[PDB]
Order: sequence, then structure tokens, then C-alpha cells
Amino acid sequence: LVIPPGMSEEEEALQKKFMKLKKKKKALMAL
Amino acid sequence: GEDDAEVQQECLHKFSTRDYIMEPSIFNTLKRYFQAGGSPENVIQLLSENYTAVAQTVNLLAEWLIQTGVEPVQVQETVENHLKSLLIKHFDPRKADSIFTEEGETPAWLEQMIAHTTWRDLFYKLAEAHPDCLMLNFTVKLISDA
Amino acid sequence: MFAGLQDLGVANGEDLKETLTNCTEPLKAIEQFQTENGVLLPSLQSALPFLDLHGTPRLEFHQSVFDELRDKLLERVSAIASEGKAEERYKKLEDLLEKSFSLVKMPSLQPVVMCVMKHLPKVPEKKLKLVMADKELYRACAVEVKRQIWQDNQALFGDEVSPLLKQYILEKESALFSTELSVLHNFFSPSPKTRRQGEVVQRLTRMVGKNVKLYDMVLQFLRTLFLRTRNVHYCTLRAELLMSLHDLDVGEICTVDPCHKFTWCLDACIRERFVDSKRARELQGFLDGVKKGQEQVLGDLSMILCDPFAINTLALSTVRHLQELVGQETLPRDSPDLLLLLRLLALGQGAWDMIDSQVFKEPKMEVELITRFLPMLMSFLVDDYTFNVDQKLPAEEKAPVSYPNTLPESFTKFLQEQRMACEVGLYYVLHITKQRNKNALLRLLPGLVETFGDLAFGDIFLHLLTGNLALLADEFALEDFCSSLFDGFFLTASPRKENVHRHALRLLIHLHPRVAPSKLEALQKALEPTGQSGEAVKELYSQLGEKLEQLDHR
Repeated sequence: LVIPPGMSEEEEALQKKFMKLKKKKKALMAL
Repeated sequence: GEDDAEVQQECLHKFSTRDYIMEPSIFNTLKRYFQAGGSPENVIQLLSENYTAVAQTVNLLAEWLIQTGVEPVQVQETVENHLKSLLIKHFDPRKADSIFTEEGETPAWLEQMIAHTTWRDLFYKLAEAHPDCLMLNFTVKLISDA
Repeated sequence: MFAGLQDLGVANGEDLKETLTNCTEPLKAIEQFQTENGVLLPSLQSALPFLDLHGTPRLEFHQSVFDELRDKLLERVSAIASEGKAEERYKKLEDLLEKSFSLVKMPSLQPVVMCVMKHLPKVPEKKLKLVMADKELYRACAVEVKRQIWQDNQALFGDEVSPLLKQYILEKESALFSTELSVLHNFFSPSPKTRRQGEVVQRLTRMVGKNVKLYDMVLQFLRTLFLRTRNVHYCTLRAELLMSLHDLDVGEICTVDPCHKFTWCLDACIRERFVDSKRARELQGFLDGVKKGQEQVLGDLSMILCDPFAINTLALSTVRHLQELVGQETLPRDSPDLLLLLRLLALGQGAWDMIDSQVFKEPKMEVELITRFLPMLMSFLVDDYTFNVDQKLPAEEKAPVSYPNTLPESFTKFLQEQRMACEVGLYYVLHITKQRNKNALLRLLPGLVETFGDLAFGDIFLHLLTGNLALLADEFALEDFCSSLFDGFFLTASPRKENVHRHALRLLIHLHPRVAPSKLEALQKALEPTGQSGEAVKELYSQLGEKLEQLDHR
């Protein structure tokens, strides 16, 4: 069950795409 | 002119039917066959090839039933009621009266049937369904006169 | 009308013949035969004249007696088998078997003998072997008797179950290659309860009855054939069998197969095409409840998970958790439900490796599949979500966003080196096709060209992929979509793998009108029978021929 606690490259990319999508959906919401 | 080849095949037909060796008519049929000049060798073939022993097969079923615990007199009563059922279905008064005019004396089997009480019941049930038949009125009187 | 009569001292037709032949007094012989072989009831002798006088044949009297008495005796055998104390019960029926069995080939009496064996838990083995020796006795006797034969002649059992297996496997192949291409219904559409009504699995259920020993033999057959052929459909049948006895409440088997509760739980998930959290956690407990020293039940839990219907439900469930982890903005490592599906899925996909060389350990879970591969999968989702919203936004200006058509090299490496990464990637491809996401599909199709174990060319994935590709049937007019699927994917493997040849032709036949005619003719040439090919692709290539000449009348 052992995983290193730091995030991998692909994980941080995922979290970046997550935030990129949050912004887009907020901007879509208003304008 | 002569019948001979028609009669022959009329007889060979009966010889082919199931268990014809058991039939009372077989003696009459064999005489018709030979008076019409029938060769005999293939008659033994037909009678034995078409023997199934239905009647012996009834004996077997009866003893099997009895061995499994049926009371014997009860298998006997089923068998007797089947004879009784057939006789009531096909009862012809003219045939019965023929028993009488074929000989003034009665046949031996009539006085023997009467000793069994199931056969007397059959004659009583016959005497109602056909009240104005002569052979039954005679038979009921024979029973009474006992 | 047969020889067995002599066994009981009763004359038959040959006895009659020898009696009449060369008889010095034939008519006397006949009249004696008549009295010795009639119904032996003295009270009849006086009344039979009365019947003779009416011309009624003795045969009609004897036959009608025989019908009643025979039916009464059949009824009595049923009565004796559900009555009284056991040893009196079966003693009467055994005695009747010893009497009547020598008459078993007489047509009129064979039903009596059959019925008596039918109601005897332990027909004596002498009788059983005499039944087994004669083909028409054996074939025309009750399954209660057959089970007693099968229980002690495995090879005969096997000869009975082999043609049923053969039919089953052929039906599964016909179903994956039926030219019924549809997004409404496909191979995985019928419920477990529906599938368990099929004629092979019902016949196998009837052959087994409640006999644990027959059930073990059927398990053994399926294991052997699974090992020898690697055909995963034998796993479905092992599940369907145990579940059939479950629905018939056959406790004599279900309470002693340690995979029973597992299979029952897994069967509900299959019916919903989803493993919810509760049944997942129950599956986990059966897994964790494998006691040391009985580790080979792992092999059998694996086989039941190797059920394609089970695989399909786990993969569908995995792809659903990714989809709703994107909405929750959570990484795979932080979803315990997801790790559980992966554990079950890995076992199913490893079943044959386990049975092969009996190492009964759960497979090692690859850390990087959870931290690197599944994250790249969800990125493709988030990408596609971002593209959708990028279009609903104004002032595209310069660079109206181009759909990302890039595959990280590490992705395809996982696809070509890891059973489980390949599998869930395949199902993520099945998902976007079903969504007719032409952009996502064209992005992922490259890099399906080389996959672990040629999994992207398996019959199951290709049956579902081509079925889902009907939802995109119009796109086949454009030729770079057409060549992306044929030249970029199918024709990659169609010369080397026969079934890919078959699937490709089966997709063309379904899509023939929508495909640009000059491309149709080119594809037709590229899919010609290679001379060393089998009957199936030859008949399919012919079907193309007639459809392409019938379309020319428009």
C-alpha cells in the first residue's frame, strides 16, 4: 500500500489542468 | 370358380395380428385355411413372430403389484371388472338368445358363471339395461331358482 | 415380445415355434398354449365364453386390463417411494427391480422398469452397468439414473458435457461476430438471469442436479479447458453454473463451494454494470478472508473475476470513478474505492497466469499506474472539458483553440507494457466513442496500434469498439476519418491476426453505403483473403462482394 508522499509530474499537471478549468468555468459563468 | 386364394389371404391376415395364437377363433381360421388348400409351413412363422404374450404380461403385472403389497383379491377384482365392462358395452340380445336356440340345454359355463357373485351382479345389471331379453330373464330365474 | 420372458419361465415366440414345429398333435398343442398362457384367474374361465360369444377379441380384453394394471403399478411405485420407513421403502423397489429388469427391452414393460430405477436412490451397480452398455436403454432413461452412472464413470460424463461446451463456445463466437452492430444492445447486454436461461447452462444445471461430485467434475473440465485454450468464456460458464444452482436453491453445492457468496455478490454488480461501494467492500472481505493454507481458492476467485462479464463491469466502474474524480478534483491515489476496483480487476486479468504455474499470490499493484497512468487518463478528460468551455467563450481571435492531438510518450509505454493500464485505457476509448467524441477518439487511436498482449485487437474490445462506431457512422464519408480507423488501426494487424481481418470486414459490411466508393474499393482490396485464411473471412469477403454490387443500382 506504499506510495511516496510527494506528487509526480503527471499529478501536478493534472492539478494544473484542474485549476485552468476552474477559471474557464467561472469566466464562462459571468461573461 | 373357387375361393381358394381369397380365403387363404383372409386367413394369413389374422395369422399376422397380435397374439392370434390366443384367439378362440384360431381353430375355425385354421380349418378355413386348409379347406382352401393352404400350405402350412409359413403359418408357424406368422403365429410365433407376432406373439407378444400380452396376457402373460398381465400375469406379471399382477404378481408384481401383489409383491409390492396390493391385496391379491383386489387385482383380481380389477381384472374381473374389465371383463364385465366389455361385456356390458358389446351386449347384443340376439347373440345371447342364440346361446339358447343353438341347443335347448344351457351351456356349462352359464351355470358356472352363476357360482361367482360378481358374475351374478353382471347379470342383474344386464337384466335392467335390457329388461325384455330372453337370455337374461332365463339367467336371473336360474339364479333365483337356486 | 422379447427374450427376457424366458428368464421368468414364460414362453415367448421362439418357444411357441419350437412347440408347434413337428408337433404330432398341433391343435391340441394350440389349445393347451391358450390355457397355459392366458390370464391365470380361475373365475375368468367360466365368463370368457360369454365374451367370445359376442365376437370381442381376447386381445381387447387382455390389452385393456394391461393398460390399467400398468398405470396402477406406476402409481404404486411413486407411492412406495414417498411412504413409510426407508428400508421397507427401497427394499420393495429393489425387489421389483430384480424381478422386472430382465423385461426392460419389451416396449410395453420398459416404462415400469424405468420408473422403478427413477425412484431408486441407489440402483445396483450390476443393473447400472447393464444400462450403460446398451445405447437405447441409457439414452431413454431418467436423469436420476444417468447421474448415478455419471457419478462413477467420469469419461462418460465428459463425453456428455463436451458437446455442450462446444456449442457454448461456438455461440459465444457467433455473438461477438454477428453482423448486428448496435449501440443499443451488444454482447454484454443480457442480464445474468437472462443468460442463465440459455440451453447449455440449463442442461448442465440439470445434469448436475444436487450431486456435488458431478459439480466438481464440471469445475474440473472448465479448469482444464480454460488452461488449454485460454478462452475466457469458460469462466463465464463456471459462474453461470454456480449461480444457476444458487437460483434453484441447491444448497448441497452452494453451501460447500467457498466461492459461492463471492460469486453471488459479484453477480449483482454485473447486473447493474457497476460495483457500488458496499458490494466492493464485501468483495474485499471475501478476498481478505482467504485463510492461510487454502490459498488455492485465490485461483478460483480469479477465474470468476476473469468472467468477461465481470471484467466489463470492473472496467466500466473504473472509468466511472475517474470521471467523477475529475468533478471532485481528486487524484487517483486519494480514492480508496478506486484502488479496490483495481485490485479485483488485476486478479481477473491474471487468472490464467495463476492457474498455469500455481503461484497463489495476489499480483503486485504498480505504484506508477496510480500516480502516473491514471493521472494522464484524467488529464485527457480535463483537456476535453477545457476544450468544450473554450468554444463557449467569445473572441477566439487568433488560434481558435486546436483540439490537443498529442499523446505523452509515457502513456503509450503503459499501454504496451501493462495489462491493467491497457484495459482501462481501452475502456476509456470505448467511452469517448460512445460519446461520439471524434476528436478524443482520433487523439487516442494512435497508440492503440501496439498494446500489451494485443489487447486492443481482442475479440471483446473489437466487438464493442465496432458496435460503438455505428454511433459515428456518418463520419465515414470523410476519408481521413476512414483511413484513421482502417489504415491507422485495423490494417495495422489485419494481415497477422485473423480475427482482426474478420472484424474489419464485419465493420465494412455494416458501414458499406456510408464509405466513399473509391475508398471502399481500396479497403476491399486490402482485406482480400490471404490464401492461408479460414472459412469465416472468406464468407465475409463474399458478403462484401454482393453488397457492393447491390449498392450500384442506386
